[PDB]
Amino acid sequence: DKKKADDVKFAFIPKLTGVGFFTSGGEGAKEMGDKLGVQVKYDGPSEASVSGQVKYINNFINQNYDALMVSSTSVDGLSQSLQRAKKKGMTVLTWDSDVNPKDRSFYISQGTPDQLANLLIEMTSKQIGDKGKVAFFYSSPTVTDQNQWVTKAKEIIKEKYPNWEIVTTQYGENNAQKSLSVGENILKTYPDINAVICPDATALPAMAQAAENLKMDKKVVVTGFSTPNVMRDYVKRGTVQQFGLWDVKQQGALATYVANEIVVKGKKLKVGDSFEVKGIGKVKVEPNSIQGYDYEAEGNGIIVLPERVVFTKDNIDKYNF
Ligand SMILES: C[C@@]1(O)OC[C@H](O)C1(O)O
Ligand SMILES: [Cl-]
Repeated sequence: DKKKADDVKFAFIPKLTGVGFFTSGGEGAKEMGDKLGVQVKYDGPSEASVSGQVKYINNFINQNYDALMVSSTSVDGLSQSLQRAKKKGMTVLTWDSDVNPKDRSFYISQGTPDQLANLLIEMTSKQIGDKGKVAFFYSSPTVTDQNQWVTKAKEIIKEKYPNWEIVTTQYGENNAQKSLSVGENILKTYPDINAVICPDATALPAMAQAAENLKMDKKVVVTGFSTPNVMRDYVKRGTVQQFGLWDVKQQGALATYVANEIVVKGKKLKVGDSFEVKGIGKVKVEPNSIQGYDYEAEGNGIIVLPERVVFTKDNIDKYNF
């Protein structure tokens, strides 16, 4: 091995704290840290901003952390600080939301844009059919992950659902209050809207709540991505019939596991490599091209979760995160 477990520390950084998705991801990363005998600190800003993330990243670098695992608010905004981390000899991973691939080594991904876009579209089309007015409602027009998925989803919709119109795209800024206001405004301005597609953990519950507040629940289809602990009662009331995610606790755990392989065990992971992690399953390192990127380099790539999850009333109580 390259190191001893007790001498290392890893930083697990969310887009922001105080959102169930991120708390649960952090719990998974920390639990795996405990299982491996390595220290993992979960911390980040309380609002989603590039400058906030840069401040935390700089602090972790300056405290001589061995690895950073970040879900990014930006494609390029973290580049300078992540490059500084790499130069210091730190291992830089992303999870959830990627950065420019040259600025990290591995991205621990919940799925490709095609996988996730097809999920959003299929969950919607099962409920509204091939004709309707739809809106997209998510965090921000610049965040890496959601824009990768939505760009793909819009491409698929234009071709495969020519009788859908995307009437609007709105942003809730990872903020519950803003998201509720925006969601209510969608219903007030487009009272005949058929579905709102919400690939953001804050926008989706806000949209469900907006529908309930305005007595449009069960008239408008609301689907997207969020955590089951946040969505459970909306599903049981029937306001949301189905929505998607993936095991975010295992995602955080996988990030810690990979950091441990690299930093403690001294493994040199390459595209094409594969391994198994108990409680997660078999995973492999894929090229950056699976995300649409044009960059490849030795020891750089994407590790995708084996499965995603579609939650309905039939399985909502099978998941705790
Ligand atoms: C769950 C999600 O869609 O919302 C916040 C996360 O960063 C996410 O994965 O994009
Ligand atoms: Cl619905």
